Amino acid sequence: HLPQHVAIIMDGNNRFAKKNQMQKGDGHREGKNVLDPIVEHCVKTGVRALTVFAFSSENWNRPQYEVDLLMKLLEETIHEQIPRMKKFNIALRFIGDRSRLPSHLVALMEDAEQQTAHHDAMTLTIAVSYGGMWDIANAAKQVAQAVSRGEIDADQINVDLFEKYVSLNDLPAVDLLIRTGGDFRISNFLLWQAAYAELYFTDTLWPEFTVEEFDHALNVFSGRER
Amino acid sequence: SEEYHLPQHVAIIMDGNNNVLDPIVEHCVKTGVRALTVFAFSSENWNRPQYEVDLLMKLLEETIHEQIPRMKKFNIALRFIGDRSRLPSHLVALMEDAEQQTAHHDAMTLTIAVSYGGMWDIANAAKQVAQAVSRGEIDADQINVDLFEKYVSLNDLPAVDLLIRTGGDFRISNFLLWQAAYAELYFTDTLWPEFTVEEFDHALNVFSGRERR
Ligand SMILES: Cc1cc(C)c(C#N)[nH]1
Ligand SMILES: [Ca+2]
Repeated sequence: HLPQHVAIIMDGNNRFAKKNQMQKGDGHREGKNVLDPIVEHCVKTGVRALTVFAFSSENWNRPQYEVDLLMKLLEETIHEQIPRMKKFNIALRFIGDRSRLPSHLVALMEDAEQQTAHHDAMTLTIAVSYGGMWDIANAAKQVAQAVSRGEIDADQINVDLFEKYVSLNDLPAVDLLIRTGGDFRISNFLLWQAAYAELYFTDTLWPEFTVEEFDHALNVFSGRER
Repeated sequence: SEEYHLPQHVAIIMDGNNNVLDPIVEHCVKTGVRALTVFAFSSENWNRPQYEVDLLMKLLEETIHEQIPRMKKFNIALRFIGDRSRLPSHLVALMEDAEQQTAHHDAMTLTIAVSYGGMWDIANAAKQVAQAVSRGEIDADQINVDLFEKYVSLNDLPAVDLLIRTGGDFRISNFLLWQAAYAELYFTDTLWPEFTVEEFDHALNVFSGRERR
């Protein structure tokens, strides 16, 4: 059995830049291109959802030049992906705190989501200015606003009600979470959504990650591979 | 790597079962680990047959009674997290006695997660925040990570910085989702009944960087 929803923490970009004696942020540039063969593998295999950790709540405290580079790379990625989403019938979504993002980038994100919302072969979600803690607290805020409008009785808040307010609630739960780069950490990613996820950790750095290893991780989840 | 700092708060998923804890608790006190949180009984464990649930309730009662004299001798604080509404009345009264007799103890904090789930914990926090909004204590617009985190269990203790999972599975099982958001993860094939203080110490040293995986 194939995982219904795969999530990826794409770590090891800066380490790849130092190892291959590359320029500043070249690992992020090489890293952005690794996603296309994996997205195509997902749609051809039948994976219904893929969620990638592109920019965390914590990444806002990285050196400002890295933040600027990541915003430019996200803008470039969205433009490049829109025709690919249309070609492969993939719905493109974004999760995260949009208040912290550049206004023009939010406009581009809105366009991409709107133009691909009717696509149904797979859902590709890019987590931008995202953190599991932010997501959970935002869901708590929306539940409390509903209490304030008199729509919900606070005494009736439970797991089943709360789950409707967390990001990607209309998608299946994350059943496989991959982390490249060699670190054994969830790093504030999909905390709620990945509550029961199987985990796949690898020393392979993100710009070196292949479809063969991604497929191996899928087969480790199924039981096809050891 | 000149300074080797041990984790301030260790959490353990005690898997592989289908007394080990006592020397691990003593090792935390010896090495300066401030808190140890262990996953005893999950939300998911209520879905097991009634005779199994009854046996688990007996084991929990036995364990609490046996631990109270140790908590007093070593001056350790004993706490419990999880949904108490589902538990028997005499067990809840026992949990209350143990936590009240030891609440002021400062050597370390031992927390036992009973009828616990990370999702339950988070939704419980959302409920209390919403109740504060309904009573006019706060406006819903003030709800952010900084306010919300106060309502998540164990927020007065350091964040979980090391999470050990015995039993060989590489998976998340609805245990300290919020609290272990940045924790280093230690996975081992060792089954919980066979887990040693030597291996527990190895995990502490993998965290500090004194030893490698
Ligand atoms: C945050 C987190 C990591 C793991 C392995 C768990 C559990 N259960 N929670
Ligand atoms: Ca208001």
